[PDB]
Amino acid sequence: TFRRLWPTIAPFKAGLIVAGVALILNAASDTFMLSLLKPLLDDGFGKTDRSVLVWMPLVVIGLMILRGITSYVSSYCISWVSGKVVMTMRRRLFGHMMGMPVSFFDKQSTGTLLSRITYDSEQVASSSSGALITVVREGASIIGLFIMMFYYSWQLSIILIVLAPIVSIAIRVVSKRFRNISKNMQNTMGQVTTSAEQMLKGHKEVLIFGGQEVETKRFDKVSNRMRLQGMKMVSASSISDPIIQLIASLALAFVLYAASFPSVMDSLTAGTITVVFSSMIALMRPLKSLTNVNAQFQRGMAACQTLFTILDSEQEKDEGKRVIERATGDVEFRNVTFTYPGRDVPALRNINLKIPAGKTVALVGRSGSGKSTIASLITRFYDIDEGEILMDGHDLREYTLASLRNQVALVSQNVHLFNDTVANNIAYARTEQYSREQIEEAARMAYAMDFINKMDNGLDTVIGENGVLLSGGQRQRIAIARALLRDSPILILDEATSALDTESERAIQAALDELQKNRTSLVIAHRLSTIEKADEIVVVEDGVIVERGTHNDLLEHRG
Amino acid sequence: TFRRLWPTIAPFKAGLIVAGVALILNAASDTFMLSLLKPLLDDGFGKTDRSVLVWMPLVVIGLMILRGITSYVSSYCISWVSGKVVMTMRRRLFGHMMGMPVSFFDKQSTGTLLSRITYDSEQVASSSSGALITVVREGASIIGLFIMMFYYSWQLSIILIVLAPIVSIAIRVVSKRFRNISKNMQNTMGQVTTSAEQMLKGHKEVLIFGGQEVETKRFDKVSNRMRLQGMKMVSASSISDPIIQLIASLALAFVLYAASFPSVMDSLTAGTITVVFSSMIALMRPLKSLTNVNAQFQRGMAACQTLFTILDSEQEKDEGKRVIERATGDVEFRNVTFTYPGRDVPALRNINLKIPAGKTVALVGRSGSGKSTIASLITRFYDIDEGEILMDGHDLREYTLASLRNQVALVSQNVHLFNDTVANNIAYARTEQYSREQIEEAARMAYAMDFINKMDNGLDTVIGENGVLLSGGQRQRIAIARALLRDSPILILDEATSALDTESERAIQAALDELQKNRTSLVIAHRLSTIEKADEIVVVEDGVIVERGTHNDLLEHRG
Repeated sequence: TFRRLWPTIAPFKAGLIVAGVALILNAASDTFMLSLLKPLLDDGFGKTDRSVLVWMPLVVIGLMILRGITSYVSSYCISWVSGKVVMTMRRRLFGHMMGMPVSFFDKQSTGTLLSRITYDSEQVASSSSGALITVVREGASIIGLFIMMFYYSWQLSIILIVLAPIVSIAIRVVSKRFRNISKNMQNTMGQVTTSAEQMLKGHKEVLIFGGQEVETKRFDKVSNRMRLQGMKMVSASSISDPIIQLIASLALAFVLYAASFPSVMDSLTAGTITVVFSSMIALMRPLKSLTNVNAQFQRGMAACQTLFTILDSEQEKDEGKRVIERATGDVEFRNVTFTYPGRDVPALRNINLKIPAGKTVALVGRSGSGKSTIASLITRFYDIDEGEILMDGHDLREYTLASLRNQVALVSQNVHLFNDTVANNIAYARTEQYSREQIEEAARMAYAMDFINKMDNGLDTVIGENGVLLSGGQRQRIAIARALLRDSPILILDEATSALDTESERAIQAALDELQKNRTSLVIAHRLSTIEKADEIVVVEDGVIVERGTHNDLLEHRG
Repeated sequence: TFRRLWPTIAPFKAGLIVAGVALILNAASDTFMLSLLKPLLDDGFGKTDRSVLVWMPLVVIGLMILRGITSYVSSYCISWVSGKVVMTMRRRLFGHMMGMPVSFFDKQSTGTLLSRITYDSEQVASSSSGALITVVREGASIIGLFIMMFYYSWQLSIILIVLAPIVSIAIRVVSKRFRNISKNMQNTMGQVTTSAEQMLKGHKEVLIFGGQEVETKRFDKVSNRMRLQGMKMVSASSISDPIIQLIASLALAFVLYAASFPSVMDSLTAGTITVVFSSMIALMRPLKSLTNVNAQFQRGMAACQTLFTILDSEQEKDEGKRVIERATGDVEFRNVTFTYPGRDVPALRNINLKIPAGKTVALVGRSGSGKSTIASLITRFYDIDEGEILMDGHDLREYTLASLRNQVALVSQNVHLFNDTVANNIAYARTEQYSREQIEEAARMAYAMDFINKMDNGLDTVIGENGVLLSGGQRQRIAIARALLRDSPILILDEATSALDTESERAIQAALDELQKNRTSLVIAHRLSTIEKADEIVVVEDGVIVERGTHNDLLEHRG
């Protein structure tokens, strides 16, 4: 559809104006070097022996150099525009693809968003610039060749002028029919594609009931209608072209029949008719692509709408005003009722959970009904429907988002590490605020000094590209060292650690002893020792607090 | 890298030797339709004549009819070899790909499995058949046009054949340099795509930190590098074209200077010189492709080499011959030593564990070591390293794989449903052995009658993905109904989720109680009522049996 896109190319228009003087030159050079077909035959190899046959070959050489150099300039400057738009679109999306809440990143898409940064944004300028190369370097060949016709042989050019709309709407209708057939058949191809994934995700339960022979018997019928539909796909694709040339041949027939009548004879020399009937052979490529511009200018921008919607899809709400510096004060929950987006069950009911300042609450129960969510409302990953989450006597909504998240530090075995150095992975963000010395002492206080110094460079190894690929407990330890460097006043540990820890449980426990000597800890917990050590165990499941009592009374219910 | 695919393509030779004569004809028809230029510019508009102008258009149609319907035949009858060789690869793979053990599916190759059936296989005949299209058509166009030039003008055709290798090797070397550049540029683009994926995947941690201006800056830098390497992509791609046309223009000047170098030359009429030159403007299309045949045919079979490897990978071993009808006898684990495939850390220690006849033994402890693992070896998913597993006085190596897994019916929350109808979903691979009345009895006995009837078509409805869709508890119901349909003596059952139940758990426990009144059961325990309703308990965690005693002594450990 007609669109805007233009502010994103406006400062990069000096490369597009050069694409208005380097692609017209391309058609001008493949036309003028088709205009040399009349001196070469009429005068060169006809009337005269030579002395125009020696002027011409240098002029061809020069004419192709003119094509080639300006073809390179065209394909370079159009690509410069397409690169400083693809770059400008990827960056603007990525700046908008980090302000959106966690709601959109889960559920809605997992890997599509790399398609909408790598593939879909590549196709914005790979099929809209291809629709601007075509509309000039083959959209000017039409004008140049028609000017050739009018200049050389005007009298038969009128009939081909009447002819072009006819050939044009013929291309349009056959292309429309082919597009219709392919568009109907591709979805049915996709269904039989999903059949294989059904049979291949479930190697278990296809193998546990001995259904291999039956599944092959059915996949026979699936492959058959996979291939019989691609048959009609390729047949419809390859029946258009022959029809296209057939109609174009029907022209070379009409103009040739017109060339039989005496009226036109005596007005065409040896070179003129050749320039003409060569120009026609040439007209069949540009036209074929000029009427297909709306098949690329549309499809490219039709795909571009997907990334133009996420660009305007609303970010995560930031109406906060107060920049909390440090919140060692009490954490409180007040009638906190919340539902996950795209669901219906109220995950949390009316809940009150007064955390003491510096004491750790243990959240027992693996049913996962309001368990994992309870920290998410603190981090504001998912927002709050009803209630009030008091931090230092104000709701989280009042505080600024950045300051809020600065206070809390999510520490879990499944902490995702980055492509940087280990030292800056620890001191990620505010790299000027924290020196290397403080990072090293934090690694000491985390019992993580070993895992950093064990490596070759030690201080600044690459952690990204599986330089060490630290294990789950080790990533837990690097996350602790992150927290100790940050001194995050409120901690939330998921504590998904369930694998055996060869004194990395001792490391973890001494670590959280440091983390919870001061600073709060709303810890989802599995390790029963720390749970018993928790000062106020609060098992919370089924949307409500099951109990607010320590392990002296946790044996009630599951225990 | 030479063929081999010939056995799989051989019986569909009728389409190949029809496409071969429907492409040599296609080349010869163009060739003959340029040859026709000489009558039109030597006999028609040279010496005055109209008789050679009335039949001309007619022999341009019929020649164009010949191209058109010959191109259609070639594109169809070559798609009939490229259809029955992409299909014959998919069937043979998927019939072999259900043979390889579940070890290969999990964490060795999981998401690429669909690609090597859908994507890769199509590129084994979409670019190796392109060789046959562009080594017969455009490979015979060269021969036809050279024959034309010999028939018309030997004097410059000899030097044309002298230069043809020069243009050809020039194209080869320039394309080689382009390919070499593009390989490294592709590598860089992929690496930076992974860098972006790192940022996006960790959005939870990339929010809980302070502020995303640092990561926006890094993304700006690496997007700049993407664009700066796309610059080199396009530059290498667009130096090739102008270089090829420039060299060919060197010949479009060498022969033209030879046309004036001796007094012998210039004896070529307007028709002959037009036929020759035009023939040359033409040769510049087939050559560009004949020199790049190995660029596609070796980018063809090379992918088919991967498909040949996955075709020739070792399917799961079956050597036993005892076709057990029913595992009534007790089953024993005896000092089983085994580790997960792809990994070398041992998972199972020497364990002596017997299943009593018609009774159940449960597994406790969420360490994940030897509970989901030990559930697999009874079904012979991963074979033992050492330590015989005994069923009814025999061993796993002794039994037939199909008969061995016939016994074990697996019930789990993560059970996957085939996209067939429910009547064959329950009785899958057993359609002839069961009557429909039996599945209605099985549905009401399993208490799945509610889920069956609540659907619109109900008894005969569709159930899988791309169907009516179901929830996890209903998946447990369809699985217990699956098991209840006759043979399930050695029950392996998940019971690992403990999802909330709206009296569903009463139905699950009652149905599995009916199924366990006879028939043995190994249950991973999450619901402790079944632990209480257990003949024996063997808490398995930290890689070994910890206590093979009932719930009277289980509370000594975690509980």
